[PDB]
Amino acid sequence: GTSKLKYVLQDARFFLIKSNNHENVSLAKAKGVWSTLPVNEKKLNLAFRSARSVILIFSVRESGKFQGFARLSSESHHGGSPIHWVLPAGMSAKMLGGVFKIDWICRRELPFTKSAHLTNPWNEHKPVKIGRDGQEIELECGTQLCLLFPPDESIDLYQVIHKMR
DNA sequence: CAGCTGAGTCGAC
DNA sequence: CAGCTGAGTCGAC
DNA sequence: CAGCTGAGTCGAC
Repeated sequence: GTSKLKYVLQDARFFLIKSNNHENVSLAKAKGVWSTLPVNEKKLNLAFRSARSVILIFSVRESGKFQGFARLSSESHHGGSPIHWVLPAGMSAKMLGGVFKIDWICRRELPFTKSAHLTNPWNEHKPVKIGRDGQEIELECGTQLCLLFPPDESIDLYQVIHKMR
């Protein structure tokens, strides 16, 4: 039943996350962490402090797909275990220094062809697949996008819901 | 001294 | 059975 | 997050 997913998404804020490669998204799924560029990092830290849930919807550049979505469980933190990100040309470790903890809600993929009917009113009513890293998605649009994902049987939402209450 | 730059897709060609 | 698909840049948005 | 960018002359063409 979608009621427990809908619970997590109530009053949430939604952000498109773009990755230059697949490897860092697979690493994010294995380790439950994410790092982003500094302007987006500050925006996510601010959203985490005020929003009931901050939802990151992942899409690898030029893949034509979303690869899943996750909920922020902490602000970004520096120091400790350095994440062995695969750095594309022009990307540095210091560029991505802050590490967010995230809890995956769905790790299954959704191709753009199945979201062709969803438009984001916070991006000129363009299709939700249109956007740069950190593009905010309006509440209703982001909710419907997350509900389009097939259910992920490898996900138990207990830990997420427990830390929310 | 401060702002930019470094994780957009699409169609034409 | 045979053809396609898998190593284009650019500007609009 | 850090480095760059924003007060060179000259000769070939």
